[PDB]
Amino acid sequence: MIPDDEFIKNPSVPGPTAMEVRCLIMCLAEPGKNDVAVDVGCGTGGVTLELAGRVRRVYAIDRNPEAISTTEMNLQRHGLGDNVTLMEGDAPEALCKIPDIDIAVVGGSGGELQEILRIIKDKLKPGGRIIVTAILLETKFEAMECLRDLGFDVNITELNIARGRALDRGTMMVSRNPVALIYTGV
Amino acid sequence: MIPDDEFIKNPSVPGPTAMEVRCLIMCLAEPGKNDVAVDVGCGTGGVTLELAGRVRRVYAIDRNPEAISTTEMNLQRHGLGDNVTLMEGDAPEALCKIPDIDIAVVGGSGGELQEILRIIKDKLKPGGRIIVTAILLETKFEAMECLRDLGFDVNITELNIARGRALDRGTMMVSRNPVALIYTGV
Amino acid sequence: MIPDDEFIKNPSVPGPTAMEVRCLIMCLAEPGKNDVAVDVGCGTGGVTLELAGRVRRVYAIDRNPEAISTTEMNLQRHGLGDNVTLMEGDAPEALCKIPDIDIAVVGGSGGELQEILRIIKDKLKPGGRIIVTAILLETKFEAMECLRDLGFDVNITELNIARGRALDRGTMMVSRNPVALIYTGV
Amino acid sequence: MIPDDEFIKNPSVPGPTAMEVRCLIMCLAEPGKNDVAVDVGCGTGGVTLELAGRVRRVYAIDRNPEAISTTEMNLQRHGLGDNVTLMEGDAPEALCKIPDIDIAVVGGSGGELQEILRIIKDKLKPGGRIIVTAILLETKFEAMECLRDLGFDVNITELNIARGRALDRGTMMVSRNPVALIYTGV
Repeated sequence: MIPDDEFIKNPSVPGPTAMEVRCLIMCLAEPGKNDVAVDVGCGTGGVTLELAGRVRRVYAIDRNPEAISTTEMNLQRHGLGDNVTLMEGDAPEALCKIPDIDIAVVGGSGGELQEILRIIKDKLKPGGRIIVTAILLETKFEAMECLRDLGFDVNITELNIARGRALDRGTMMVSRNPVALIYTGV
Repeated sequence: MIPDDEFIKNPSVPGPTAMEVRCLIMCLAEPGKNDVAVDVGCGTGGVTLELAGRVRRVYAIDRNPEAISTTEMNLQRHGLGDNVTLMEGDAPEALCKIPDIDIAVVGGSGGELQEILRIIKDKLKPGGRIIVTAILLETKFEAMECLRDLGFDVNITELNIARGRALDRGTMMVSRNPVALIYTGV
Repeated sequence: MIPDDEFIKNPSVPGPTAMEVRCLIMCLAEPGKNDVAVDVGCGTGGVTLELAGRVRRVYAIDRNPEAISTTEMNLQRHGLGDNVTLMEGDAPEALCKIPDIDIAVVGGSGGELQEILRIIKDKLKPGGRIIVTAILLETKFEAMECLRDLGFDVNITELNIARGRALDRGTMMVSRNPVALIYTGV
Repeated sequence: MIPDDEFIKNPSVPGPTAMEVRCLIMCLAEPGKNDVAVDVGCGTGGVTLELAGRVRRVYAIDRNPEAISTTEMNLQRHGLGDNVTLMEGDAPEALCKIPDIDIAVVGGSGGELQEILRIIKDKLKPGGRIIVTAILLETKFEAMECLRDLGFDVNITELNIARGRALDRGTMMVSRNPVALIYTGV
């Protein structure tokens, strides 16, 4: 999989999602070659890149123009993007213009999490999966609550990752901020 | 991916490796359909199962007969194993009888880690990858050291995973023991 | 400090709080010899024992009779308890019958967290401290929210602890479930 | 206890040790008012400050002059230091010039960990305690090994701490790098 260091970064754009998290998102999503996926809040394009090479169509959404731009660049550098529809603008509006989906990954909730999830529920193909990426303590709670209130069986996994950094004196373990994945049953 | 609960367990056999770890091993291994892989210390068969459905040939090794047996069962229950060669007996001896490999995953080091790694280095095809699973503090150190002394560029990632358990009162987070992955460059 | 293994346990009573957590609670509480403290949901008595030997008076509350019982026992085995008032029954009622407090530690929220916190706010002596122990994801959120809505400056710290277990083959790290401490400014 | 933010920091000097770690070091050390303690690799002075206000004498050692300097400053700002002997220079040499000790905390091993521990073993008063702070993977291993080879019963505890950071959108959990504490029996 593409490591964090091989991504094009931008100051106003957060990400990429740590590779270890992207790895788990892919496993929970269970991407099929005929699946249609949406990535709400694509940021640097980490999740978009991985999905792109595994499903039929990927719709990448973000309010931040810089994010659409960075995702666009990372897509090209790795020769993907032919099956990716980039969409700038407000998440709720953009989601209304999209076909039904098999996989929905919601990163930057952008405050409108509850609305985004309701909309996503109305477009979810049977057997579809929703995966919410949470950095804020409130998102972990809000996501769990919404998904349960929309009738899904909800689960949550928190990851704490430490990678070794080679120093002269030795290998020191460097932490990544904890990331929680709230996901609905398959 | 196959979740931990859908595996056939045995008392004298450890595992399965937590799904989140198996997920990362697969990502680091970058399994190609024409790759030959070896799984030293296959245990319950977690890694063997995942590799089986993605590479050309998998050689699963373990000293413990119960492990070969459990791996065998889990393979059957999921309709895999046609491309898996099970091998009971001492790791170093078994490795000498195997073709050259593209991917090597070393779980249960079984004390002979240093020797196993040397042997694996002599059979690694160019561009091959080695991934060592460490539970013991000594294995983390020893693996790092050996691989470096064998001339590889070594990395290490520690994972701390917590999964939510639905209780009546609410969702409590339950921890998994930390697991470290020591891996060589691609 | 008293280690987890030197506590008398009971089936229906959770605890003791991991020593590493009890250690941080004591540090955040800043127990003075003339302070009056309340321990809501005392469980096995871990926090009660530590406070007992450092403040003037400790009021230990729990609905579960077994818990009051276990706390009672652990208090005796360590020769403390002269300055501890045990109180069985519903937390909100019991809190109404107690003097004003300098330190309040709330363990087993027992569903009535919001009410317990309001009450505790009305009895808090100036410069007092509140520390909420959270195991459930909802308690972390609810505590943060209540305390903020009651006008306190709120903080949160999550601890993930692993202790080494000496095995014949080596030292394996064993995890404790994550525990969060939500506390108000001093 | 003194929070991380109330310390004077310096570029070339690492620390302060996270408060949650300092809290546990104090608990493992069990500082008595008549104890003599040594802090090898005092850095910003975190451990030195805490020990200062609890034992009879504290000998703070560090090769880095800037560290001695920073510790000196933090001591003053909190009105401590009357019972602290600062010592610049190479750890092994400095330790030879100190009285026997009750408590020894070794932070910045500075490569000479093995020698430092040997020396410390020869000056440890009966019932004395040694606590080694490890950031590097190699130190965790080396400390465990040395202390065992010097005849102590060794233990290890790894802490992963996350603190909440109030943002407008909510409270995001921010991680601290993992820290291991290797300590000998009391």
